[PDB]
Amino acid sequence: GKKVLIVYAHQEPKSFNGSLKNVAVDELSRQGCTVTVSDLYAMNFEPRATDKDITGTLSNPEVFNYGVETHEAYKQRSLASDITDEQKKVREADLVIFQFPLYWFSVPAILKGWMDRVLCQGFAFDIPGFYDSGLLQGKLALLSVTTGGTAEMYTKTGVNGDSRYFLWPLQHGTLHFCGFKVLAPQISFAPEIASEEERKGMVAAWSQRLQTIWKEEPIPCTAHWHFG
Amino acid sequence: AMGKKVLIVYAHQEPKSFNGSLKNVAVDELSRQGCTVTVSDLYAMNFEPRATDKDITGTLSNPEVFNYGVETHEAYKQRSLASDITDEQKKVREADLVIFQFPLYWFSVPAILKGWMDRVLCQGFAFDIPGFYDSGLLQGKLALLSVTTGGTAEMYTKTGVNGDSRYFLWPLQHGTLHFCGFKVLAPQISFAPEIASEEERKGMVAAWSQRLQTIWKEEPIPCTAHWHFG
Ligand SMILES: Cc1cc2nc3c(=O)[nH]c(=O)nc-3n(C[C@H](O)[C@H](O)[C@H](O)COP(=O)(O)OP(=O)(O)OC[C@H]3O[C@@H](n4cnc5c(N)ncnc54)[C@H](O)[C@@H]3O)c2cc1C
Ligand SMILES: Cc1cc2nc3c(=O)[nH]c(=O)nc-3n(C[C@H](O)[C@H](O)[C@H](O)COP(=O)(O)OP(=O)(O)OC[C@H]3O[C@@H](n4cnc5c(N)ncnc54)[C@H](O)[C@@H]3O)c2cc1C
Ligand SMILES: Nc1c2ccccc2[nH+]c2ccccc12
Ligand SMILES: Nc1c2ccccc2[nH+]c2ccccc12
Ligand SMILES: [Zn+2]
Ligand SMILES: [Zn+2]
Repeated sequence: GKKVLIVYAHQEPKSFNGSLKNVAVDELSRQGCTVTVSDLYAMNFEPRATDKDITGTLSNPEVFNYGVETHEAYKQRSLASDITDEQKKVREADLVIFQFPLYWFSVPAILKGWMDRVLCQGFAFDIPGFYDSGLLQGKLALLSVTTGGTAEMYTKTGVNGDSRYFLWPLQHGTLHFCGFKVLAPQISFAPEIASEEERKGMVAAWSQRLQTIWKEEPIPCTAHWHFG
Repeated sequence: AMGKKVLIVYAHQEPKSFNGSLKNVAVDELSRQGCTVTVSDLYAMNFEPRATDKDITGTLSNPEVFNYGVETHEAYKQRSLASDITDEQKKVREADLVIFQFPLYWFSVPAILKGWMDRVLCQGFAFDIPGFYDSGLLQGKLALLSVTTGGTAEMYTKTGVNGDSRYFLWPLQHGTLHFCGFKVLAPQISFAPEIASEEERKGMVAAWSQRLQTIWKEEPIPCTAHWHFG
């Protein structure tokens, strides 16, 4: 009985991200997993980190510090319900898949806000309690990314540099920081110019991999797997 | 000559914050020099971070299947992007220097500002095909990240826990700013104001004030895959 959370950030159901998300739902479910989906755009998820994220009264009214206030709110069960809803989903998940098109070598703002607001201190990490000692230890995480740029453009000698440059902030900076074990990202390069067959090739590749997903080795997340 | 233009894209909730202070020092110094300074205070504007179909005000080209990149590109051409987007582009178009002032969130920009990049820097406006990197459409403009961090300077080196700072900079400076044709000036990184001594804080403010005095004469950094990981 494995739980899976797919955090999904595309505006369009009939999109290539959309298909990757659907396949993952279908395949994983077929194996007896419980798959929950956070369809950020459909939820019209709030990306701004504001004082409205605390329901209670503020630890300090005159000066607002988002980090400090959300920390306190987490422990005191005073965070806004949309945040706590996500946290619950994350908490129960054995695996968290992030499904998104690359925007500016990163996640779309709506998914960046989910990270900013959901992964708060006390919940995803603490001091001490980060990187290997992070609070979400024991959970698995996979980035499923699509790109406009082709694979060659994402090499050490392409116009974009190596892909591990855009993976760093998310995989090390964010996921490893919270204690996740990061599986190899799934990157579908340039589906928009790919052919019908290659697109299906790509969707098929994702489907296949998901079959044996729970047997995979977490990548060694360090400053040697991304720039060397 | 009185009046030459800076846009500060500001991403912090609190006026009395350290970021707030850095923003006011820039406004004050650049104004003292006789520059026009415009500030997009994103949180006060309640700026919309989400890339959605509400960003286009015409009839969609393909209503049955929404493609954000395609639709905004065409909207840009029809001059029918949302006014919030179009207002930001006006500010970018007129500026000679764009400063982004923000606290580091998850080795990157706060979502509200990520939304600004997503929505404001659309195809046809900031880049095209051809017309990116060296031929980016915002060529002839200066850009500067002014970032505050939770981590200490030592924490952001090769041997520190967060790795070299150049890794979190790469996506912003090369992937976004260079891609758009900006000339990128070296980042101002103010490390850990929250836990630094009152003395270290004032120096960080003074150091920023001082750099701004000759900011226009500064040489852009070499935007190279060797500038971040070599
Ligand atoms: C603001 C912004 C910033 C961006 N920044 C970057 C960047 O920094 N780097 C970069 O490389 N790119 C960037 N891009 C481009 C972006 O990443 C790609 O456009 C995106 O990943 C495409 O994914 P998609 O789901 O939208 O593809 P889609 O447009 O949905 O897919 C294209 C085609 O695949 C078809 N398809 C769907 N399902 C199947 C199926 N199962 N099998 C057969 N075909 C199928 C669709 O019908 C469609 O015709 C950016 C885009 C925007 C809008
Ligand atoms: C969701 C989230 C994610 C984060 N991710 C990261 C990350 O990936 N990496 C990382 O390193 N950090 C991270 N942080 C920490 C964050 O970057 C820092 O908290 C932030 O940069 C501090 O800047 P500030 O303006 O908010 O500080 P403030 O708390 O506003 O300032 C600290 C002190 O400076 C004082 N001050 C203001 N003006 C002056 C003045 N003119 N002269 C003297 N003192 C003054 C204030 O009074 C205050 O006491 C994250 C925080 C959050 C909430
Ligand atoms: N901002 C970008 C795009 C926006 C709309 C459509 C395609 C895009 N491709 C990109 C490729 C590399 C960097 C930025 C890109
Ligand atoms: N991911 C981080 C944070 C997330 C939420 C609140 C505060 C944070 N401080 C950090 C300081 C250093 C590195 C990562 C940090
Ligand atoms: Zn790591
Ligand atoms: Zn570059």
